[PDB]
Amino acid sequence: QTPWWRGAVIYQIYPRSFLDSNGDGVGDLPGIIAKLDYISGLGVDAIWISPFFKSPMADFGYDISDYRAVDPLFGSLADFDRLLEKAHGLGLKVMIDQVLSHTSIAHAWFQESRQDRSNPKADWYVWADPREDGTPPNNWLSLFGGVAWQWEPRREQYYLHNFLVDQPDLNFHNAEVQQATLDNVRFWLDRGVDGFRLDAINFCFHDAQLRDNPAKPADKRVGRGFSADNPYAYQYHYFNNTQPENLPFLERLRGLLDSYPGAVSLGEISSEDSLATTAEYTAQGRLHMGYSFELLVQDYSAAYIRDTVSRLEATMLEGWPCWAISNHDVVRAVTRWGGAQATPAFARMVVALLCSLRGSICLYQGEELGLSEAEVAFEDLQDPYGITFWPTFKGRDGCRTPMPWTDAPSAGFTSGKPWLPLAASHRAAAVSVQQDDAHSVLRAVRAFLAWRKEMPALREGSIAFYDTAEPVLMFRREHAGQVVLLAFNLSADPAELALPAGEWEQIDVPGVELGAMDGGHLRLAGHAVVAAVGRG
Repeated sequence: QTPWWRGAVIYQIYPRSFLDSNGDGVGDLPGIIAKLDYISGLGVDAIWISPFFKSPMADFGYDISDYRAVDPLFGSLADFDRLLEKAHGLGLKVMIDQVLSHTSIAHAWFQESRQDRSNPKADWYVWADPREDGTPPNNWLSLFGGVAWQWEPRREQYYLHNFLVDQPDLNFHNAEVQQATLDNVRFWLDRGVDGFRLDAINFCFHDAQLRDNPAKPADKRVGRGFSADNPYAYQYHYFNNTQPENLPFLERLRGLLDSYPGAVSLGEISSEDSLATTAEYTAQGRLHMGYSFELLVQDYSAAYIRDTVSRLEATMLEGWPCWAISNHDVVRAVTRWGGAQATPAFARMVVALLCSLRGSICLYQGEELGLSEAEVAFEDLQDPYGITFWPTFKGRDGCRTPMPWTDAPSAGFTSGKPWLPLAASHRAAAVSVQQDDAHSVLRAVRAFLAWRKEMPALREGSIAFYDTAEPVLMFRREHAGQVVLLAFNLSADPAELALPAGEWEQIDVPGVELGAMDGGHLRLAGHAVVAAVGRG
């Protein structure tokens, strides 16, 4: 039969900001354990927990100092084991982040490597002599600001960091690094985890020749996790990441995962051509799925969504797609796509729109509540990315403010002072509030997900788009003789178009505004959805 992850809805938890269970203002693993009943009650198929491993928190967990340990800020390894058991009991699968491409500077491996050029781990990180004039070896810049090379006086060499100075890149050309990486993944597989979200998976290998990246003209610059005005955008990223040698390494990773039937891999993939790289990385015998930033950016239109999903479908044959519209790195889609005054109708519509595309789905904590982006004041800024680029890019704190459980000042998230302040917008839309109003976003999302559970064409079916003029996105999902037409109004204004050829019958789609089809014409209010079945 078809794997559990094919079409699954994955709930991304950002642990720092989900539920604080001991009053220090920072979410923790016992808070997740306490809300596993709520998450299961959403109707999602799995959770993905962002990093909770031992970390100085310079990149809030993505700088890992011990790959096999839980940071005391979040709890203990025993806490994680209990979380696994409880989630499996409710029928949830549990995926965790794996950050394979770089470590914290505080990692024992880097503390050893950096000491001299001769120690047993000297070649485990990406070390390079200065140029003859003392400067970094090439023109690579960090995504998070400044050059990608940091001086180490103990070696009279630079080390590479694509991300923060505190995140030195591992040298995957080294066989011992590849083996140690696989062994760490095996450790978590041996605790029973169901899979892994693979952070920055195309960054594992760099070009050993250290070739300069070519310049990219201003009219070609396109941001994916970075602004087109970030200096990083001024280069074609051909040599600092996405190297051919990563392909046999993925095949090693997959071989390991094959030894644990049911374990799944989901790569985070952002490259010069993210869709093409996703297709290559999910070819047979490599990663099971990948997601990219293509639906995580400003572009929002029927033309854009149709063209993006169509190009991936044409490019990716053997892989299974995975789509997301919000996560811990981007402005929440409700605000990013809906604007400053996005209505709850828009929130419910965009979640149904996401879950009606072909592929597995990542749902970020709070999308089920329809939450808006927070406004983080300068004095509250935590994310180094935002501190570096303030004020033209304000960083990622706006989507990392705490989950609103109740409408109290602390929103039930913490008994102390939260590490980031609650958006005021959020406590008016808290879980405890939406849990009562039967017209809330939360109840509509649960209804849509339970409705989707009974529609195999939405979960496994193929997809085919109609060439519609703006603002309607219309397509077919098809599985097992069943065919399902869906039409979404992406605008807040009413719209009308001719129903496509064939014999179609309207079925009600819970949770979203209902548009009407009469004879051969469809007319949808703002952010309305028509779902029909093909009777013929």
